[PDB]
Amino acid sequence: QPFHCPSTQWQCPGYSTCINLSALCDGVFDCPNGTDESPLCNQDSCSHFNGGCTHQCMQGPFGATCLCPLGYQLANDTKTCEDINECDIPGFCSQHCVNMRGSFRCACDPEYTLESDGRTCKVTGSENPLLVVASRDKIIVDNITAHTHNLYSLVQDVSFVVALDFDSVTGRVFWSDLLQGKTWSVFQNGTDKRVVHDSGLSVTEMIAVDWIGRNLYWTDYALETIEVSKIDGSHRTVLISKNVTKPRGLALDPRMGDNVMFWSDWGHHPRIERASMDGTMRTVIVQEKIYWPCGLSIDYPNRLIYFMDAYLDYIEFCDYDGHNRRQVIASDLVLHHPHALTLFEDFVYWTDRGTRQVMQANKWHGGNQSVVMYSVHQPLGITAIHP
Amino acid sequence: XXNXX
Amino acid sequence: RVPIVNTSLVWPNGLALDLETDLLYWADASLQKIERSTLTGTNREVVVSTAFHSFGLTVYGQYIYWTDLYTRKIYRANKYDGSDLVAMTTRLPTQPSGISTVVKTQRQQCSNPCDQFNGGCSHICAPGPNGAECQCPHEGNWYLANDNKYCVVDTGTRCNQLQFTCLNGHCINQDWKCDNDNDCGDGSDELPTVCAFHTCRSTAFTCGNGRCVPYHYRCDYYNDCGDNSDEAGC
Amino acid sequence: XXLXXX
Ligand SMILES: *[C@@H]1O[C@H](CO)[C@@H](O[C@@H]2O[C@H](CO)[C@@H](O[C@@H]3O[C@H](CO)[C@@H](O)[C@H](O)[C@@H]3O)[C@H](O)[C@H]2NC(C)=O)[C@H](O)[C@H]1NC(C)=O
Ligand SMILES: *[C@@H]1O[C@H](CO)[C@@H](O[C@@H]2O[C@H](CO)[C@@H](O)[C@H](O)[C@H]2NC(C)=O)[C@H](O)[C@H]1NC(C)=O
Ligand SMILES: *[C@@H]1O[C@H](CO)[C@@H](O[C@@H]2O[C@H](CO)[C@@H](O)[C@H](O)[C@H]2NC(C)=O)[C@H](O)[C@H]1NC(C)=O
Ligand SMILES: *[C@@H]1O[C@H](CO)[C@@H](O[C@@H]2O[C@H](CO)[C@@H](O)[C@H](O)[C@H]2NC(C)=O)[C@H](O)[C@H]1NC(C)=O
Ligand SMILES: *[C@@H]1O[C@H](CO)[C@@H](O[C@@H]2O[C@H](CO)[C@@H](O)[C@H](O)[C@H]2NC(C)=O)[C@H](O)[C@H]1NC(C)=O
Ligand SMILES: *[C@@H]1O[C@H](CO)[C@@H](O)[C@H](O)[C@H]1NC(C)=O
Ligand SMILES: *[C@H]1O[C@H](CO)[C@H](O)[C@H](O)[C@H]1NC(C)=O
Ligand SMILES: [Ca+2]
Ligand SMILES: [Ca+2]
Ligand SMILES: [Ca+2]
Ligand SMILES: [Ca+2]
Ligand SMILES: [Ca+2]
Repeated sequence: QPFHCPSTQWQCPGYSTCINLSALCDGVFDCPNGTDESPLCNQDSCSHFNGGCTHQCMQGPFGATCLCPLGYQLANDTKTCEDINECDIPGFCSQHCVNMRGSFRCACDPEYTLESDGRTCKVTGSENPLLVVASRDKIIVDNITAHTHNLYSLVQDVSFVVALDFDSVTGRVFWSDLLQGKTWSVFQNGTDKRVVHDSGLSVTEMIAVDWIGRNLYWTDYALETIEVSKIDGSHRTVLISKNVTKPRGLALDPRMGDNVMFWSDWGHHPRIERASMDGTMRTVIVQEKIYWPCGLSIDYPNRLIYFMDAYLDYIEFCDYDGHNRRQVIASDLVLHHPHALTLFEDFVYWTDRGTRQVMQANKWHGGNQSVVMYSVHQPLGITAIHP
Repeated sequence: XXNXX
Repeated sequence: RVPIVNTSLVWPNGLALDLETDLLYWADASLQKIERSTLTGTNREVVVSTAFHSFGLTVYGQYIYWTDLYTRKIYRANKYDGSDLVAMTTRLPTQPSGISTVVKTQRQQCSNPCDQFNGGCSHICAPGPNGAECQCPHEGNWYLANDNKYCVVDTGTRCNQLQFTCLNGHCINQDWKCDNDNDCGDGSDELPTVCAFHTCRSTAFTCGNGRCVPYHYRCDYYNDCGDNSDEAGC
Repeated sequence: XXLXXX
């Protein structure tokens, strides 16, 4: 062998010098760094009742070491092994993580099927999602067919579309026109452009249909109200009016267990508000570190409300009560002026009025960022059409 | 644009 | 001259080096990202996924500072993962270009071989990976003659290994160096630069001042050792 | 960009 210490003489790390084997923790620094007097020395051998380790044991030249099986970790003082709480790291398991003694159990909603790995699940349907965005002149729908994005216009007579939402029961796409002051509806195939609201709207920010109760909710910035109406627009009433300054966002959870609504207000003292539909159980859930809140979306399997910010430039989520607030994209220059938000499986899609782009990223950590499309005008609304 | 000073 | 990273760079305006961990940082204006790697360029990674039109870059402590031409500000982020991204300045009236740190503590120091007799080079030397590397001035046509230690005019008259090249282009035989006889005329073959590392033929005699003479030049017709050591100690 | 869409 080339010049080193190939014999049993204990070589110091990185040096061409080796020392006697008796040097180990004998009281005098013998290696240039004193590796013989290692920081991990004077630990009893494993003959000392397994060295106190709760699992498999090692008694190498540097005192002793306790090792743990997969899914376990060492304690601070290396006394005992400790379990990893795999559900305490967000995004580890897509839905419904359960912690075991040394492992984890996962399950997904009846609309999802678990994959080979017991963490990720995908939609059970055979139909790919559609991404619909609202450019000023036209509505642009993206055929999401295995990353083979295909832009095409949905409707032609649009002049200024701001809000977007869809009804899965009838397969229609709803949008509001700012210049016309009307709310429309059409089939996903671009046929049957029929009006639903023809008057009484000034600046409709977002539209959220109630697909269980067949209702239609929307926020009007000029009127400073949250309004509800039948899905065909027959019977309109004002739902929320007390302290509603500049309502922008709106999300719904029509499942009977929840039956809850959320909206965002960016007036003085901006906040995210939670209330049961019909507006009885009204409360504020997010009022800290908020400035110009914009856009809302709900992770239905996990019951998390995703929200965005245009002044602080972040994307966050929290529980229905506002607790467990977490950041997915924060302190990142990628956000300039995000407006609207949309979720699907494990991806999050948002429209940026600054960069004039609609983007994508991991809805748990904000990585895997990519660009969906470039828009000539500011993209205002966005929604994902999928059962 | 231009990668000047 | 070899390339370190060469796959996907477009507009690498900024470059910085961290002596504390021996990692290399750089910034791209078009890709709009700041990347780190080892000095060999193996463990390539992205530190900041969006940095706009960055021009300058500098790492001090735990943060990397870079100026942005598009948004005329100075930013910073954690050197390992790009966290804690904040803007040091407001939007400056003009585009900031170039950035550096003023550090009072002396940086890493190593013994310069050029500090000893100019490292044996003739005009300009710099410390290389193994030793001092000689170099020639920017004006004139030169070539690294005489064991790459001597810069001589490039007239094309390359001369034999059995000869010692002078600054005048004259190649006396290689045995004539450092014998305190100005065989070059201008004393180039007798300068202290070469005599500090030259040595005396085994069939010759070594002078105290570093010169070399054949044995029949000791205690002989005339003194030619330079310090009277040939005539002394016969 | 100002936040007011109008
Ligand atoms: C665009 O999509 C819409 C909605 O699918 C199409 O309109 C109508 O959709 C229904 C869906 O059931 C088609 O099926 C018909 O349903 C009735 C339900 O009672 C049934 O009685 C009929 O025998 C039939 O199965 C219906 O044919 C269709 N209407 C028309 C005009 O064909 C619309 O056709 C689609 N347009 C394009 C561009 O294909
Ligand atoms: C847009 O997406 C739709 C829905 O997935 C695609 O429609 C199906 O595509 C498959 C594969 O080409 C066909 O075998 C089916 O017959 C299609 N069904 C219908 C209802 O058309 C469509 O192909 C996609 N188009 C593009 C441009 O990717
Ligand atoms: C609408 O706004 C007013 C003003 O913020 C609210 O009145 C405050 O309510 C809190 C209790 O949540 C009191 O502690 C404050 O003293 C009240 N301030 C004032 C100036 O009255 C009011 O509760 C809000 N009403 C609704 C329907 O939400
Ligand atoms: C972006 O997506 C890629 C996969 O397309 C992720 O790559 C994984 O990165 C982790 C952390 O480095 C590795 O442990 C995995 O082995 C990688 N898997 C694959 C398939 O490449 C990546 O994590 C995503 N973005 C991030 C957060 O880096
Ligand atoms: C980019 O860099 C790599 C080296 O890291 C180049 O690869 C070398 O290319 C030369 C021929 O030009 C070969 O003789 C070497 O053997 C290659 N080295 C290795 C390790 O593969 C590569 O050619 C460079 N590409 C460009 C565009 O310059
Ligand atoms: C372990 O030690 C570190 C450093 O002292 C401390 O910050 C951390 O909170 C400790 N963790 C536990 C679980 O004790
Ligand atoms: C003197 O000896 C050294 C060491 O052996 C080198 O070989 C040097 O090149 C010698 N000097 C001459 C005559 O070139
Ligand atoms: Ca010792
Ligand atoms: Ca576990
Ligand atoms: Ca902003
Ligand atoms: Ca001479
Ligand atoms: Ca003599």
